[PDB]
Amino acid sequence: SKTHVQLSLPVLQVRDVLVRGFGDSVEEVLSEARQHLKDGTCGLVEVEKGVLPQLEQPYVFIKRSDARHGHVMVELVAELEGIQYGRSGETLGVLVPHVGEIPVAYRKVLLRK
Repeated sequence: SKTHVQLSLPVLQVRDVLVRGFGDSVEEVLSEARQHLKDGTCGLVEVEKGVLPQLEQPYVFIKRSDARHGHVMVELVAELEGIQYGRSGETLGVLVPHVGEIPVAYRKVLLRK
């Protein structure tokens, strides 16, 4: 019922990811990402060169939403064909479904719902 929720997200290496995106439209990927976040079945891939071309568009990014418990404040921004829906701060990673892959870290976030 809150505007923000504390979550700990598993950080996945891109080559381990089994389900490489959330859906087929900007609205769908945002909707599905929010549902997986709520259900604790959302992973995070940190963006490096070569990562994004190995995932499926539209992308869902988590981006830093301000500057000021390790739960960095973030919001969701989708991208399709180089157009972004939402404007925010720096990217912490790209969200993907988590289906039991072994992570390399956990990232604590305070997610704006």
